[PDB]
Amino acid sequence: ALIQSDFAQGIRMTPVPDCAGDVTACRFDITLKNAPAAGDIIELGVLPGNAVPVEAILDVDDLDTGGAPTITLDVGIMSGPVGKNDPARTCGNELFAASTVGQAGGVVRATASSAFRIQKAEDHRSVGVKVAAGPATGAAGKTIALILFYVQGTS
Amino acid sequence: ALIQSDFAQGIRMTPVPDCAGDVTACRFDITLKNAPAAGDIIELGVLPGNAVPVEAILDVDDLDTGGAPTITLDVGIMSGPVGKNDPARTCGNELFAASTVGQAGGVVRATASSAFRIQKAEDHRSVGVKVAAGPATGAAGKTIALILFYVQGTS
Amino acid sequence: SRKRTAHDLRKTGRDRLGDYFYQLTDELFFMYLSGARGINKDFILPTSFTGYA
Amino acid sequence: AGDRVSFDLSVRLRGQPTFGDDRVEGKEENLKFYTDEVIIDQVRHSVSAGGRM
Amino acid sequence: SSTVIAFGDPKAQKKWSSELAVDIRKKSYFESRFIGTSENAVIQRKTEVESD
Repeated sequence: ALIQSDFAQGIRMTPVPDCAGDVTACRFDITLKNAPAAGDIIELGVLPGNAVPVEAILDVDDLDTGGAPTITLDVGIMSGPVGKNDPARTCGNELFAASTVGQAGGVVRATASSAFRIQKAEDHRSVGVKVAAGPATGAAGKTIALILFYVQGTS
Repeated sequence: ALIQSDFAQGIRMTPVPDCAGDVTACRFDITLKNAPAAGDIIELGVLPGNAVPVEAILDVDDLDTGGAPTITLDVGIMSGPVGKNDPARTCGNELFAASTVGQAGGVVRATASSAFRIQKAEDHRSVGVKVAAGPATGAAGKTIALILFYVQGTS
Repeated sequence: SRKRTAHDLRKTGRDRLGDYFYQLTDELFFMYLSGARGINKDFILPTSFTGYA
Repeated sequence: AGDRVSFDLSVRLRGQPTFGDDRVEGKEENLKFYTDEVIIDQVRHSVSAGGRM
Repeated sequence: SSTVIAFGDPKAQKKWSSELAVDIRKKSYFESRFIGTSENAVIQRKTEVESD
């Protein structure tokens, strides 16, 4: 059950550096209104091509209100092309590995050793959030943001 | 005792911004053929002239093998010209003050107040990690990486 | 078949046939002089071919 | 040539325009195309006028 | 972003060369210097059975 963002549908384009080595960042955000659930592949934003993420930042709100929340969010690089509403598409746990910031909110920075070792590809890939653990009753109309720093033309 | 990465010999060049205030980052990395040992000065990256560091993630693999690991890495602006291949080089700890990363493959950001305040010189300088304290018994071929968000044309 | 290919199959067919007959004359001379067809695998004439006419 | 035709359909550029004198050297809208395949094979028939009688 | 056509996309136009590389004929050994009329020729051509 994909919750396809604005950036994936193409209704909001992602920047590309005009030079190699320039760090380009954009706010991949959603205002999801149906509330998260188990196994919702949330496709926030897209690596714009021959780009390797170099710093990843989440800016989730309090996405699970209650005692001892069990929510988890592991962003990753999705398999298929950009903007193809296929439920069969899968999302790995490369960039993040089960962040717990959805429990209370706040901001988390990349900590996995695979965050900066993403290999480039010639066609756009999409970065997607999967809520791998079904949280307690979660507030609807809550925002999720993944601010990526990606650099193009790496070696 | 010098480990010249591809980014220092000139095999792989480093990006330099074409503007002022435009941040730039490149993943300076090594494939350590040998195992780290005390006194090694791993010349990994070069900081181009008229540029100052602004933020620096140091990302290394698991450099220990046994329990109670004690490997410590410090990162500084090495004095000599780029790619000199001379043991007389000094190195330093301007960027990282004997970071505890390396005991477990992880990600550390510049937590020191001296990494962000570095003067600029019109000639290229090499950024190189040094293994200050010898590693605990056991090591293997692992990749030390250090992305370096530097900006040119400050004041 | 000729539509599916850019080449002109008639011209290349004629050229390959001329090639083949040149090679066949050479083959046939060596087979008659040597007295046996042998085992050569690049020869046009099949095994057990013992003369024509 | 022949045996195939592959034509493309271009999706319309939907994207929030940039108002009020910002910079647009980065946010460059990318063209996307969808394709299909047309394969051709001949169809022939033969009418026959009768004999001279 | 930036437009990319990518390698595997079936829009990658492919051009077919019109030149036919050919297996070169092996030089026949029994050329005109052998097949000759009259006695002094390893392969004697019989002038009969061309006319008549």
